[PDB]
Amino acid sequence: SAKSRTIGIIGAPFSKGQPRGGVEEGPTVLRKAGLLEKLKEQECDVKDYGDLPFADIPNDSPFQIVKNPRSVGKASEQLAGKVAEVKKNGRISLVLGGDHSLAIGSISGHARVHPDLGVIWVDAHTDINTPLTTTSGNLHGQPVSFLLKELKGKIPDVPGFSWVTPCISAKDIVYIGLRDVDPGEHYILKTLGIKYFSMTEVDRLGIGKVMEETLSYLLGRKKRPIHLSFDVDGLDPSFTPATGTPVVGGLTYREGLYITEEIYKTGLLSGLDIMEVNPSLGKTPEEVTRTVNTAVAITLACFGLAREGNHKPIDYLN
Amino acid sequence: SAKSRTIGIIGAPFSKGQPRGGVEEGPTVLRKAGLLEKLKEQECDVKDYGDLPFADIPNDSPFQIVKNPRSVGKASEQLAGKVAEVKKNGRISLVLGGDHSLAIGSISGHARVHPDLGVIWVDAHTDINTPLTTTSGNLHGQPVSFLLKELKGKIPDVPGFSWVTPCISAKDIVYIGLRDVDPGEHYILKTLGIKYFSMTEVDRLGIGKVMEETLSYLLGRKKRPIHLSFDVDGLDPSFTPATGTPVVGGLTYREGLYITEEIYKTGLLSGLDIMEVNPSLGKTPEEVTRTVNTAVAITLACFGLAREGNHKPIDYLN
Amino acid sequence: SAKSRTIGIIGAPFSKGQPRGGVEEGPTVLRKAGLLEKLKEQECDVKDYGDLPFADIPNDSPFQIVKNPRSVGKASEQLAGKVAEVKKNGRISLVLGGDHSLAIGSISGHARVHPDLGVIWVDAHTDINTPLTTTSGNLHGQPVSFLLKELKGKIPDVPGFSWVTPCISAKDIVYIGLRDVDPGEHYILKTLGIKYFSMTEVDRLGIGKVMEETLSYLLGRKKRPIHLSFDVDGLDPSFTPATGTPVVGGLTYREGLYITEEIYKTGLLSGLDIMEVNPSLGKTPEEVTRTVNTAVAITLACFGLAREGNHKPIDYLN
Ligand SMILES: O=C(O)[C@@]12CCN[C@@H](CN1)[C@H]2CCC[B-](O)(O)O
Ligand SMILES: O=C(O)[C@@]12CCN[C@@H](CN1)[C@H]2CCC[B-](O)(O)O
Ligand SMILES: O=C(O)[C@@]12CCN[C@@H](CN1)[C@H]2CCC[B-](O)(O)O
Ligand SMILES: [Mn+2]
Ligand SMILES: [Mn+2]
Ligand SMILES: [Mn+2]
Ligand SMILES: [Mn+2]
Ligand SMILES: [Mn+2]
Ligand SMILES: [Mn+2]
Repeated sequence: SAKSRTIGIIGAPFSKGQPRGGVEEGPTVLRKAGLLEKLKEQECDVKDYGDLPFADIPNDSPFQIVKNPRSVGKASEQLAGKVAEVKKNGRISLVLGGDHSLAIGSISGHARVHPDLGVIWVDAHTDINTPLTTTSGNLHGQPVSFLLKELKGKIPDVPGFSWVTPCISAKDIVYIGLRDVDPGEHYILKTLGIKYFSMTEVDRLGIGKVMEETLSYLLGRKKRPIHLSFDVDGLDPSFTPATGTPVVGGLTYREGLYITEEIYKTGLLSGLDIMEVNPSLGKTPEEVTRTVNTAVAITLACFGLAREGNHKPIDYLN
Repeated sequence: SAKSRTIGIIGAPFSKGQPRGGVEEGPTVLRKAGLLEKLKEQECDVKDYGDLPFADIPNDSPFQIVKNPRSVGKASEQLAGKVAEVKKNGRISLVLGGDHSLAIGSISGHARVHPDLGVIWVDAHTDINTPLTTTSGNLHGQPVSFLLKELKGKIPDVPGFSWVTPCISAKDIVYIGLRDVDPGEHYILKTLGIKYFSMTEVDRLGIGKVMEETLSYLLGRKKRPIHLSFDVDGLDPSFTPATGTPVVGGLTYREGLYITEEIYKTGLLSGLDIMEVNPSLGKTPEEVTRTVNTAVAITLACFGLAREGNHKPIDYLN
Repeated sequence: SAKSRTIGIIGAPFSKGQPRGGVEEGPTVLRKAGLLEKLKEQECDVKDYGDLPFADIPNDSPFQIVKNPRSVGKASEQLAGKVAEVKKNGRISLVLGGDHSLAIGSISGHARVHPDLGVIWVDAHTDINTPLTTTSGNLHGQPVSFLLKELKGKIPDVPGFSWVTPCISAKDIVYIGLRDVDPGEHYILKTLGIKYFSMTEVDRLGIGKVMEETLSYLLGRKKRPIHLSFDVDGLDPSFTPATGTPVVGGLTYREGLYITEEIYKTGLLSGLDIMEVNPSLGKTPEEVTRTVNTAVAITLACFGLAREGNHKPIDYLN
């Protein structure tokens, strides 16, 4: 199969990056929906690297207000090694989350093989709080801070994060779908000059112009690998309700498919994160199926599935 | 009244073009919503040509996998004669469906009077499967193939389709709202070079630019009659749920109204089809009423109803 | 604090401008939602002037078909005095409605202090029916007619409105979200050449271009105070269902936030109306909460709440 359709599946059943239980069941419900089989039906070379075993760390004391540091740190350390392994074998790493703190591991691991990578962060939130700016102490709203080179010296010695080496610069990340940014996070965003397309920007320009500008900002000089970190809460709760931090007025089902269809077309998708799917937070079983089916569709569009249609290189009329 | 508001209503109670019963009740529920009365209030010259009597054909054996061949062929032959009769009487033919296989008859009948006509196909699907490329065998997903001049020789001698003569070229049809295109259908779409606006194009350009490009492509060279074949499944299941083949991430209620308002504005709407309203496939009676009201509003916008308002040619301030 | 964040809240519990009871509870439920507390958390200087006493006007027989003329007239006259008082204190007037007939008073009072003001009218309706063009006789669909200079000699001597002097020219008002315009209203809108952005224009251009054009049309020649008269029915009934006159295919939550975010950014918002919130017209208790939460979120965006985020002028990393 083609470079853009060669995949390495990594299940990441991890929840300790946030307090709401159930997000660890995210790979399980995505697998049950037949994601792996649906990718194979779409001419993909799928290798399953299995679901990562995250060992329970007893006496995991908090770093100030920051909850479960050793658990989050080790989970990302394990994921970093696994992403790097998948990348070394010439496959697009597909991380099935699990909470977004795992993006520390997913982006770090990918950067060990592809240091020149560009990040497209589709989320309602920036996840750029430092262990000092954070008000919740939930590490799922902190992964970008640990990854940015400009925030070196601003990140204190947090237990379980000694292995982390900042791999991405402020100029190498683009946000799409922002609508709930903390004051500390908004300060970082402005002072570091990070490129972002909040809901205000999406409303102003349209998803067409947003994607045009996103890809031109990262690829303009020359072709480079693309790491798409997709948080399902980036999409509106009418499409993805079964998530931990849902915010109204999000990206539509159509806009989400548009972002992913555009990234596939470049043939540069190198790393992918499908995060914050929480099957225990659906108000009805239909809300759960709706979130999962939306997340499956988002993933299928990243690896070829086009709304205009798809066809094998054969004569259907002969 | 004006040419753009002179209508000839044709009731098409037919379901044998697909296996889901209830789509034949479409004209009855559309009439019960007060469609004819609502049009007359909108300064329209409305003439009811009645509901076409489609006689049940016994021992109608399928051609390979193609279900009910004689029944579909006869229903479209009856509609072809009726549309032509309406068109000769200087009226805009309004076909109330019924499944989309009737479009063979509606377009063939319209083409007998106006051979220079252009087709605007609003649907989630292409309906361009040939009797050989089809996997389901349902003729409602096959009308474009029978009508296209480029597909002559690929269409075998299907019983009851001997009257069918290809009336339109690949260059005379524009699709709007595509999101579920079969591999065989996508092959035909690309190799014939048919102009299309799938949900990806709608998201990229916006419905404003989609309509600007659609009308410029078909009416650019010279003013030609417009045939609008509107499948209710073209619109999102949140607005048209009581339909046979619903597909997520559809055209909004607004976009649907904008397509129809822009077509009215040209003063070239010559043929209209309101297809796939199945009043027995709505989960609740509210879902049934929602589909019918959306279908009614779409039809009203085709014959003058503007969201900015409407006024009679009199002084309201006197 | 900032001029764009200095607020003077005016509770206008008035319903006699329409026949549906409960709209008088609009300032009560908006307060209960924590509007004042939320505004104060957004660095706003908030002064509460309380709910205006609308002393009963019994034996208020109709003027032709026009219902409750003296009650509407006096409620607007009293509101005008209070808006003018709030304006003289150097605060942005925030009128918590109540039905839209109160806009007669809100705009008149604001114009006494700032006669150079421009109006942004966010509604599904024009509310430009004269007491002679109105078919319902409900004064909530007549405020703009009493305010427009060009309609002088066209407004009959309605009891309770002798105090009214037209304060805005046809060229100083912009409509956003129109989809239910009466024939009499459409005649007025087109003959006076009033700038409007009906749902057709919003679909054609996108909310980005709509706001760019709206603000250029009003502030282009010279900078002047902006009066935002926001009817909650301007937004789709999927966001604001607890309202008197709901119309399908409305402005999205995102579009409403975009309009209000763009108005704040000018730093020229001087008058604001949050109208037609009716807590007694919710099909379920959730529909009531949804409307009030949408109305609160719209108001927060008018005074600084940005989706991209907000931060205090302090070093968040130190
Ligand atoms: O915990 C925090 O720092 C929060 C608190 C307020 N709401 C959000 C912004 N900052 C939340 C993060 C959500 C993480 B994620 O994008 O869902 O993965
Ligand atoms: O039967 C077929 O050929 C199908 C099968 C898969 N889903 C659709 C695309 N091709 C269906 C057509 C629906 C017809 B109509 O647009 O609803 O009128
Ligand atoms: O009463 C009238 O004149 C109406 C009648 C038909 N529907 C509307 C347009 N004209 C209604 C006004 C709604 C007022 B308001 O924007 O909700 O404040
Ligand atoms: Mn996230
Ligand atoms: Mn998030
Ligand atoms: Mn169809
Ligand atoms: Mn269809
Ligand atoms: Mn109003
Ligand atoms: Mn209104």
